[PDB]
Amino acid sequence: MKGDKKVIQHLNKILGNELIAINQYFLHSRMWNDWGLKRLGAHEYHESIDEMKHADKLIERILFLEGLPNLQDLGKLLIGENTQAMLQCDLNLELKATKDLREAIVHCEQVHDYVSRDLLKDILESEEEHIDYLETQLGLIQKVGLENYLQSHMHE
Amino acid sequence: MKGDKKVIQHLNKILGNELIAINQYFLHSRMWNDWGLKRLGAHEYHESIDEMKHADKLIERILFLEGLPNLQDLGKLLIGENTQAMLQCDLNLELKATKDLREAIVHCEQVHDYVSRDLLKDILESEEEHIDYLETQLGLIQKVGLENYLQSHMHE
Amino acid sequence: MKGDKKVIQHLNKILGNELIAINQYFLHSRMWNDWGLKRLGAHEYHESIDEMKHADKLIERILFLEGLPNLQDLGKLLIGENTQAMLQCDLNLELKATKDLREAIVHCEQVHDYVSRDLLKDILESEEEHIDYLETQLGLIQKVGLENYLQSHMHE
Amino acid sequence: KGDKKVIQHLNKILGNELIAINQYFLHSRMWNDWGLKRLGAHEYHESIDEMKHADKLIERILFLEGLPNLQDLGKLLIGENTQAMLQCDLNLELKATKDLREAIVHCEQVHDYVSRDLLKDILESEEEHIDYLETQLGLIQKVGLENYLQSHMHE
Amino acid sequence: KGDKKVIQHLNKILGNELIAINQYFLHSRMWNDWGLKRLGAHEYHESIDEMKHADKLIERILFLEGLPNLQDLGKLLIGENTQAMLQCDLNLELKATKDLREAIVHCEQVHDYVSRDLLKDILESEEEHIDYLETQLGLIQKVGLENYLQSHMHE
Amino acid sequence: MKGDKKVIQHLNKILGNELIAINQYFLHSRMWNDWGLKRLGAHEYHESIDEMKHADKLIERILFLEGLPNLQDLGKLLIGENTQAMLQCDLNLELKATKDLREAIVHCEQVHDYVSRDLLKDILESEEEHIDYLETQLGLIQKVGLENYLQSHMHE
Amino acid sequence: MKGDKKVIQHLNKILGNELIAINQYFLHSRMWNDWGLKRLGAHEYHESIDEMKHADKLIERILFLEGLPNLQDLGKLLIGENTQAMLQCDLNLELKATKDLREAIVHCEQVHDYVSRDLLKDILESEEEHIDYLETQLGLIQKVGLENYLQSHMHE
Ligand code: HEM
Ligand code: HEM
Ligand code: HEM
Ligand SMILES: [K+]
Ligand SMILES: [K+]
Repeated sequence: MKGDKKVIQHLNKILGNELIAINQYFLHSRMWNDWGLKRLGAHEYHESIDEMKHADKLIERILFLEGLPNLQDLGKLLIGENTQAMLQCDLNLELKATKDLREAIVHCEQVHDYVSRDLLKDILESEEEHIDYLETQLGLIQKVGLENYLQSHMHE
Repeated sequence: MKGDKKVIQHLNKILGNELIAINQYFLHSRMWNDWGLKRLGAHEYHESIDEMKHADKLIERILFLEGLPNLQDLGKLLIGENTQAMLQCDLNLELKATKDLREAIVHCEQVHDYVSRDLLKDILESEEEHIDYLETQLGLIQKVGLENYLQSHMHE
Repeated sequence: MKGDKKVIQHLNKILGNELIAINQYFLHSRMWNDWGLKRLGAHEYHESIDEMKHADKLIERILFLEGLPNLQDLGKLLIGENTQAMLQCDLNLELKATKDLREAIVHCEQVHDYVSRDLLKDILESEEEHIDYLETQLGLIQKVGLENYLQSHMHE
Repeated sequence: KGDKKVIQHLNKILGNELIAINQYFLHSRMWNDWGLKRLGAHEYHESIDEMKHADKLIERILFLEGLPNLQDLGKLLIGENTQAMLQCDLNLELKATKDLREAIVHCEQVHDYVSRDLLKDILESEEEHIDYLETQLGLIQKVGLENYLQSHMHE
Repeated sequence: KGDKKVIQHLNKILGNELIAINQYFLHSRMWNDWGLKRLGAHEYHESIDEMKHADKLIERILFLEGLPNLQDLGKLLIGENTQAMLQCDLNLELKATKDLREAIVHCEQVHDYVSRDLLKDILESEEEHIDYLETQLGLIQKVGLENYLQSHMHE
Repeated sequence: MKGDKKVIQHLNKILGNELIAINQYFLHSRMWNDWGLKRLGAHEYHESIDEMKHADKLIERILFLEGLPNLQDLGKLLIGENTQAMLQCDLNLELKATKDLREAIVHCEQVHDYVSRDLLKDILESEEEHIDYLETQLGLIQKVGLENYLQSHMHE
Repeated sequence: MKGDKKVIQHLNKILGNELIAINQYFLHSRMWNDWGLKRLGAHEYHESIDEMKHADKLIERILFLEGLPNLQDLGKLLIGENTQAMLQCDLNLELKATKDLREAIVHCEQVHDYVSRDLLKDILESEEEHIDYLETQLGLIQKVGLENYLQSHMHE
């Protein structure tokens, strides 16, 4: 069902962010595991799985609108050096993702592509919930201190 | 356990191939669904999952060898435009991969990283079964015809 | 709840389109069943049932907004003479349905009937998925050939 | 001891079955290599069924103070494509039923009735396989090869 | 397409397995004929084991675009009696392991690591059988033939 | 089966590193239990059992190759005075056991004792996993603080 | 509880006899397995496990009493060359063990260490059961012949 060219472009833009998130979160998940912070590893792994399912729905929407999914042009992964930096990279990644999501919703509404708008809103509702985790985690590090925070995520 | 720099370099290259395969296999899977060849979409999606598991093991082995897993440098996806071509692309990708894996295995045996070798051997055994599948499909196209082949793949 | 007069007009129009698809899809299903293409007959029956369910929701919203649902006036059924013509008649009916669904959604927005917007967005999601199904059958008729496509739809 | 030429027959059949085992097993795996899994599955079972037949003959040969020969392996008729493989099977299957018919006759002359009834039940299995094989070749004509192969991709 | 001499080893290993399938199946049925059912049953499962090794080798050959050789049946080592039987199986198993070892080195050379792994797992399985055979022979020396045969009358 | 002489000399050397490990890990386990660190005790106990299980497999092999298992010689147990030292002591013992394990594999390969090489790769695999556990624990003391790290291993 | 310097000396002595039995009985078990005497190999395996459990209770007692367990100094494993000698090597080893257990029990009583006496007495009961096994087995070899006796221990 021929889609607007600019809708497919926003869609591929969102898709590209999800592909960054997939590789960033999956590497953070495995770094934390290597370090023995198994609870953070498991939680970051599910974030990456979530971004994958988001990617999948975007790929499907694009193909339906007779666009071409772009899985070739991987942007800049924000790999952090240690736990607090890893969280603060996920968060800045997520703040870029939510901005692009809103701009895409704005266009989808202009061109009346209301079903793609709903797909992006659902993805955005989930990214905001990730921001919440992130914000909450960074504030717990300040309240309980890094040594306690890290101890709490040793075990699952 | 500080491992050979060149072993890490090799593992990071195999990982690089798994990352290509993941995105290529996953796109072909969703293209095949878009076209209603739901049985190819199902097989290809499971070829994609399987390469994601391979990446997971390599990212873990690297991290144990105190290497830095490279998930940033994505190679050329080979995306076909029709079923015979999409299968052929995957078989091309798989052939550069089993080669890179034999090269990687040789070096592991020299520096005596026998555990890294065993993992690469296990991956290579996977990729050789994918090659079996792919060769077999393209042969089925000759033997039964492109139309029957596609027909045999509409329904799961 | 006294609801906007133009909102009710739009909803009745959408209901009118559902009432065509119900009858067009049902006759196509039975036509296909009489020709021995039971798999297409079962699919088209379920498309019909789905339009009935959409009709129910519109009928109920219209009554809540104190309008009068119009089940009296029945548009032109687009009946095909053969399988490929019937698929194309469904597709044409659906493209016009999503035209009107978008126009109706634009209005609900402007007059703040956000809940009526949401029902229509859900219907639109269903209808856009039917368009995907129809375009895919038509594409499969090309890839695998009419005779194979019909053979594939003999048994359930 | 038991009659001598009987043990010579049982050992001719046993040699047939040993040809069949290897031929059907190799065919079966060729079909799987090619992705024709339903033919593979069915040929594998013809292999298994011939192994069972060989088993029962070996047991009877020994009971007759005979010596089972498993060293003298005939010529296998290995086909290069599906229609050839079926015809090779059918050729082998027809020599094997002729040989079986000769053995059975010698059994009835020397009054070895239990060796006969064993050979009959084998010959019943081999006539079943001949029906299967004739049917398959007939279907290739009725539906065309490309279709006949499509119907044996999946199990 | 697989390396020329790899496929020749694989057919070599395959040929030894085909000798083992038959040798073990016949010993098995002689031990049963004699009433040594525990040895019969053990020797049957060694036969079945080699059939699985045969199968995995035919599938690998075909994958490599080679031609599996099931025609050329080598020399079967039969025994007149329990002690020769076990020693024949042991001699075959000793030719078998030498060849496997040779084949593995070629695979390692050309870099066919997957065919190596497969032969390694056959070897592992053949060393196991060698352990069983030496252990059995050991036990005839430790407990005496008449007893070791008593211990393998029943299952 | 008659086996090479310097192969058996190696297995008995690996075996000797296992016999040392059995005793060292069991004592570290029982010490941690007595200090109330029941989680370290439990884990070190299963490390001991694993070494017991490797030893049984090495003995099984030597007797098959008609060597003579050497359970009589027993090198120096490295018994730590504190948790960190006990971890380090295990870690030193493991790195030597892998140094020697590799040397055993090299020779096994060169004389075509391919089954014995497989056993040592497996042992080697299991030892590298213990290194990861050890490296990780020592790292975790840096990250969460020694007080938190011992606290975290009070309870099971 | 600060224990008596000589009680600890006695516990480490018994612990030494148990560390010998472990290794002697284990290797004896595997020897009997290699020769196909599975019943002997199994029963001997359990004797070995039994001693491992005795040794565990000792180390725990030593540590509770604030001594140092001695797992470093291993004595003379008595390895027979055949079934009949293996059984006698075992019998000779238990007889040295039950001497040392009685002297140790005398001393625990002299210093009012009733709990250590009970542990040791429990070990002593067990070793006396092993003696009755061994006495009965050697006597069985007499009444049936080494040939029948070994026949009777081929199968578990
Ligand atoms: C470095 C890249 C990736 C890695 C390491 C990775 C890893 C994984 C793993 C380990 C699993 C679960 C394994 C299992 O099912 O047993 C998984 C599931 C999945 N992956 Fe990936 N993945 C990657 C990239 C992607 C991409 C690019 C996509 C699609 C855009 C994707 C889509 C999915 C989906 C849809 C699932 C199933 C999720 C579910 O429903 O549970 N993955 N991935
Ligand atoms: C003299 C030749 C042979 C004899 C007497 C023989 C006998 C048997 C028997 C009685 C069975 C049990 C089947 C059942 O009752 O379900 C069997 C199974 C089997 N045979 Fe054979 N066989 C022979 C040769 C072969 C060969 C040459 C191959 C392969 C190259 C082979 C492959 C197999 C396989 C894969 C099985 C199934 C094993 C399992 O997974 O259970 N056999 N054989
Ligand atoms: C050459 C020395 C040893 C060998 C070959 C050996 C072997 C074994 C094996 C195979 C098991 C079975 C584990 C399982 O399957 O879960 C076991 C259990 C055990 N071992 Fe050892 N072991 C040795 C030394 C020791 C020592 C020195 C100790 C004590 C300091 C010990 C304490 C134990 C304990 C407590 C168990 C658990 C037994 C049970 O409760 O069932 N082992 N051993
Ligand atoms: K704390
Ligand atoms: K007896």
